Amino acid sequence: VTTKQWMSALPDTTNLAALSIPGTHDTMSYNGDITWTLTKPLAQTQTMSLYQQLEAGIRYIDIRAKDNLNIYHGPIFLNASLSGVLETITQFLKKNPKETIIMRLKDEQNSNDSFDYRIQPLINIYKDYFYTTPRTDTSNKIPTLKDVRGKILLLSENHTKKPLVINSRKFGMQFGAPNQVIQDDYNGPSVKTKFKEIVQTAYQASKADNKLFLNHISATSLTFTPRQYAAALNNKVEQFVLNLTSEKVRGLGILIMDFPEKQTIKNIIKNNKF
Repeated sequence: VTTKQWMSALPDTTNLAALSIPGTHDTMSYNGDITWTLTKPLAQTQTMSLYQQLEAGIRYIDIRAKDNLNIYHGPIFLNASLSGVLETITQFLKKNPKETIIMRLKDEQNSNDSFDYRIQPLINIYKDYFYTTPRTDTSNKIPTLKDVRGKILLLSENHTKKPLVINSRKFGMQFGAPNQVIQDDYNGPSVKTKFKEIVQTAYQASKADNKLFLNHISATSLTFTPRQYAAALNNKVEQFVLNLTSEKVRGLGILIMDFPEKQTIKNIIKNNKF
């Protein structure tokens, strides 16, 4: 099947936690302002544009923004706006209505509750593309593909530390909620150690089916750039996934990468049973 519509070929009854999903770390860092070009080797995490990543099979995106509604990487403007991102995601879901996108939306300047209010008018404009549940519901249960067809599963991360609530609807869930298991050891780990943590988290994900596993392949170091880590790790992780597929082991969770290759993305998708 085509990477452009791989999820459409899956059963409506399949739970989101029972899948192996390819994702990108700092999705929008493939372009930026003059500061981005000057610090490029340290700041860059992708080569494909948002739209190219979606067509390549990426179903998990990591979007960082500030209350001015622009996309950032710390003090670095990424030449993109949240409205631009939402229109792109929405156009993709309109063209391929059976796919679902998991989106981490982070407040790049955690210190205010103004971000929460600012993004509301924008999200509300595209509410028909967001998986939503009643405000009076704390079940935080992971949905099946039936409930998220052609929709965005939002994972909010901000100062409030609570899910985005607009009116009487709760848009998605909170990033870091009890139903999620996160491996994000980015602070200069050795390749050997980082690989162990990736493998261990993938192993645990395969055994669980009621939790979302966000497994970060990405990392940074003063002496090692995101590009260098990815060149060492993506292939190792790709071979590991290929082996587990032979062993009939599925549902490895969300594998979040920097500079993923078309090949690697396809092999992670192939881990799911069609």
